[PDB]
Amino acid sequence: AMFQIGKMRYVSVRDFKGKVLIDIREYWMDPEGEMKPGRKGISLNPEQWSQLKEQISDIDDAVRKL
Amino acid sequence: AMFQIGKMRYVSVRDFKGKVLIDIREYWMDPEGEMKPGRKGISLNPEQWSQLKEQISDIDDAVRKL
Amino acid sequence: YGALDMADFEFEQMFTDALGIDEYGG
Repeated sequence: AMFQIGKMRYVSVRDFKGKVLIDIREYWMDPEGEMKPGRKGISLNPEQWSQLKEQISDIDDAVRKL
Repeated sequence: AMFQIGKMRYVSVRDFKGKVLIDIREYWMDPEGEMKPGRKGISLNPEQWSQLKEQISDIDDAVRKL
Repeated sequence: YGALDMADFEFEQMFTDALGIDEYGG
């Protein structure tokens, strides 16, 4: 699965080894026609996924404080 | 502005030159005792940040579907 | 495929780093 959160920024979500590969990274175009991640990005650990969502309320609040 | 979202992974919402950036990066402890931001991570702006939260309804579905 | 496969082999690089560390404890 490939979601999008911004221009040239897609979220890679697929089966990998023995876990769900959730990688949020910039997506560049392949010479052929596909798209793949670059360098700027971070993978969302299954455990981090929950913590991040829960911290969103505080994170978002900090954004409005700046 | 330092929100822990996992182990060695912290979301830092800092204003950079007049731009509130939600930098989701890793932090490794130096020999001194301070956590320094690693090279692996991504700086999301409020715009992409909003989309990320909105895309959760889609991403979470793929994560909850093992 | 040129970049597709290239930016795939390096997926496990962060998989065994970011996608594998929170389940280590807590």
